[PDB]
Order: sequence, then C-alpha cells, then structure tokens
Amino acid sequence: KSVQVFIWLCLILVAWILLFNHDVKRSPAATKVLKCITRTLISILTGAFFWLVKTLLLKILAANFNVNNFFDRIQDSVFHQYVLQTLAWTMRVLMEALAAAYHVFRNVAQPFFNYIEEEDLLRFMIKEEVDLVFTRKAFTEWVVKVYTSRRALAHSLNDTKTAVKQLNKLVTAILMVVTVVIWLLLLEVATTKVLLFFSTQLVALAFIIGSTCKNLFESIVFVFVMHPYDVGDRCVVDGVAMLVEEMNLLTTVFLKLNNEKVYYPNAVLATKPISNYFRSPNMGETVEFSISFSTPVSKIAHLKERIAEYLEQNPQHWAPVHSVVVKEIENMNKLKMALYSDHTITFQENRERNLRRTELSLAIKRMLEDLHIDYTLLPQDINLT
Amino acid sequence: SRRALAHSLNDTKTAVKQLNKLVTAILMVVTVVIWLLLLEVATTKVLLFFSTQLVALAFIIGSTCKNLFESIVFVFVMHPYDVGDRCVVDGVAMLVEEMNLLTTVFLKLNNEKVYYPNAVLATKPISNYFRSPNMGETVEFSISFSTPV
Amino acid sequence: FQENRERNLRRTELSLAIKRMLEDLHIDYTLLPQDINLT
Repeated sequence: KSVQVFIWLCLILVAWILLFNHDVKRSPAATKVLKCITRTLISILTGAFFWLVKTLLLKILAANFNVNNFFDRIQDSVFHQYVLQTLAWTMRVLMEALAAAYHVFRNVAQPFFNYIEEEDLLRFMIKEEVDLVFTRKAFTEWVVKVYTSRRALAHSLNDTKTAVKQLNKLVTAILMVVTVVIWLLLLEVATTKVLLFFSTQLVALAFIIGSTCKNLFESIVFVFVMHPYDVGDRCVVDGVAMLVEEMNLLTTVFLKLNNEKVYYPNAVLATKPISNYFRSPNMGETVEFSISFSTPVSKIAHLKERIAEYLEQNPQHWAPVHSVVVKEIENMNKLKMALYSDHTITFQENRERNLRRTELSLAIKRMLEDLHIDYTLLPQDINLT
Repeated sequence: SRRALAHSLNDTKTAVKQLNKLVTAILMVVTVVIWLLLLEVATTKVLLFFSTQLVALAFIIGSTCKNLFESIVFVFVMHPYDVGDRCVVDGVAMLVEEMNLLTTVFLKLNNEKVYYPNAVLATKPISNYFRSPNMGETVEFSISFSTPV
Repeated sequence: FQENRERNLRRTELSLAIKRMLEDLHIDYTLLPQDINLT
C-alpha cells in the first residue's frame, strides 16, 4: 500500500509538471500560485518518501522481533491446535490467541487407563503425530504449562506491538513536523533574519532535548538490538532476580521474588550486565556442609557413593553428572565440603527450584547422619587457680 | 576442540556479516545522497535545513555510534578471547558464548546466562584461562607454633 | 583452569592427600590455654 500510494502521488506530480511545463505565462499572478502549488506537491512527495522510510524501518524492526519470537509462538500455536484436536496468517493467529482442562483430559482418556489412550489419539490424529506430541496427571500438568507458555507468548507479542506502536507514534510526530517545516521553507514565507532566529532557536531546542533523545535512543537500541530478555522471563540485575513485566521504550517494569513492582530506566539497564534464566541452559545447584578434620577417608568415599546413588536414582530432578570437593581446611579441625549437581530445569521455576534444593539438602543431611559423620569443636585447655 | 573451532569461525563470520550489513547500509545511504546532491535537486535554504538536521542526527546517534565503534575495536583489535574460552571478569569466571558486535553472551559456572555490553568490557581488565599457561594451585593449612622444625 | 571440574577434583585430591600426610606425621593444632580463677 505504501509503494502504491507513493507511485500514485509521483505520477500525479509528473502529470502536473508535464501540463504546466509549457512556457505559457497566463498571468504574473498565475505564476505565483503555480509556484506555490508545485512547492506544495514536492513537499507532500517528500512527506510520502519519509512515510515510506518510516514504514520500512518499522517493518524491519517487526521482522527482527518475528525472527526472535514468532518461531516459538507458531510452535506453541501448533502444539495447542494438536492438543485441541486430540481432545501473516501465523502472526494473526498468534495475535488472536487448569482444573477444567485436567477434567476434560481425564474424560477423554478411557476410564481406568493411567497412560494416554492410543485409540483416542489415533481416531483424532495419526500415530506418528500422536507420538511426536507425546500418567494423566503429567499430561494435565504439561497442558497447563503449554497454556501458560502460550499466554506468555501472547503477552510478549502484545508488548512488542505496543512498543512498536509508541515508536511509530514518535517517528510519525517527527516526520510530520519535518514535513510541515519543509513545506513552509519551500513556500519561502519567512525573511532571512527571522529564519536565522528560528535556526538558533532550533539549535537551542536540540541542545536541550538532545540529552533525553540520546537516552531514548540508547534505550530503544538496548530493547531492540540487544534484546536481552522477553516478557515473562526471570532475569537477574545487580544480583537480585526479578520477572519482566512491561516493555516500554524508556522503562521496564519488573516483579521481584516478593511480588514487589520495580521500575528501571532502560538507559541505565544498558550499562549494566543482564542475566536471563529463561534463555539459560539447565542450571547448576550447590550445597555446602562442614565436617570434622578427623573423619576417615573411608567415610568420605561412602558419602560420595551415597550421593552418587541418590542423584542417579532421581533422574527426574537431577542430572547424573555431579562433583564433590573440599574447599579448605580451617585450623585442621573443620573441612569445608561442597556438592555440585544440575537440575533438569532452570531457575525460572523459583519455587520448584527451592523445593528441590530443600529436598536434596534434607536427603544429604539424612545420608550424613546415617554414615555417622560428625563435627567437633576444638578442645579447650583450662588451668584452674 | 574442532567443534569449538567451528563455532568460533561461525561467530566470527556472523560478526563480520553484521559489520558488513551496517557498513553497506551507511555506504548505500551516502551513495544515494551523493547522487541527489550531484543531480542538484534542492535549493540552498532547504539544503541548509537538511544540513542542520544531519547535524542533529549526528549529535543524537553519535553516542551510540561511539559505543558501537569502541565495542568493535575491543572485539577485533584487542581480541582478548575466543568462543568457548573460559574468562574471568570482575573476579567471576564465565565461558564465552556469542560474539555480537554490541554485546557478548557468557555462561557462569552455574550455567547461568549473562549479557555484557562490549563497550563496558573494554574498560575492564579481562583474564583468559584458555590462553594462559599451566596454572598454579595453592592450599592453606594451619599448625601449632610448638611444632618441631 | 579451563577444565574447572578437573581442576577442582585434582585440588580436592591434593587437599585430602595433604590432610592424610599431616595426620601421619602427628602434626597438631591447639587452642591457647585459658586461666580461670574461681570465687
């Protein structure tokens, strides 16, 4: 549509030029109005060109956001469509997009059949599709997680579109003001001295508003170019973890682990390093405990074996790979012990992370108690008088 | 090591491609404006207005362009690390992940993903384990003063 | 230190070895004695 209107207007301009190109001086007054009309036509042509470049910039930014998120958005949409069947166009579908779901899934599944009913899936989709898509409770939890992910994707799309809309509003404002001032200058309405006074006033306007414009440009470069996180991602800034809430071009809204709302200037964030749990691989855990220096090495080997068996017998929570080390020896009485193991998830699920860590710590405490590993204070020599 | 080398080559090529895209953009805009000026299409006053608007565009975008140029100078000229190298920044060890011209992605020892502005890294000192020689170890223990020599 | 896990495992092994060697030699640490006057 943009190129269509542009070519229409340029054809209008060239047609006007061809008709009046002939040297036919109807009247001196006619020449003045003809010059004014020509200047206005070329001014609106420049305005249309500015509109074209504006829409090109906005569309390339939208395409970058698409290459960033729309792939996962379409994947989630396809997964939701497949789940519903068992129980551009993609952009439009994404924009359009608990207990009840679990009850519906249970009703669909055959009574007294914990596993997913293959017959029901076969009647609704192909066997290969059902296998690719694939305990009723686990299926319900996965469906709830997929619904939450789709809601988060929709919120992220809305945030991106709102940021793009605000950027479009700002760019359109500057474009319109530039177009009107260009039309005024081409009409040649002001004298030289007044034009110089306007020039120095524009220089002062620049000197003043340019600091905030630089801040704004840095913020949008951080938001779009760097693009460190999406809406709903749990991120750490200056050592404190939060959750992304909004995507304003000049600020970002965060929720702390206590649900406290926070506001951060995007320019300030650009200077700081940013960490993202959602985009990170499976995260690592660490537990610290202390034991006496007199502990035999055999007990340490037994503890290592118990840790290994406990970690390998719980693959749904912990990866088999793990390490146990000694940090330092204090006064030849205390040994500092550290365990390292990786979850099957990231720190995005903070509550699940903490529950799993508590379970692992209690398990390690029980294993240490079983092995009779003890800690002791250094004996004190007292001389009476 | 071969996989890491391939990843490093891909990261370098992607950084070069982004740099090429940016340079091509500025080159194309400069070429079209040069063509317009040589065609002599605009009047003097409109040209002066365009000149002051370009001056304002410079005043605004030049801070970010300076940051970008510092970042690319740090990435290419200084070149302190490669992809997959384990480096220490501000006392914390990490692993290089990506080689963006304006940012670098790191993985901490807990596998946590981190983002650092390349301009900020340029100001800080950087340590690299991969490029370092065989490293030294140290162990501390305490004993009584009455211990015989 | 690129192989952080191997580095830490080797350091732990060395620390345990040093602990065993110190225990064999009967090298000990002691707190300073405290003088107490009853009333």
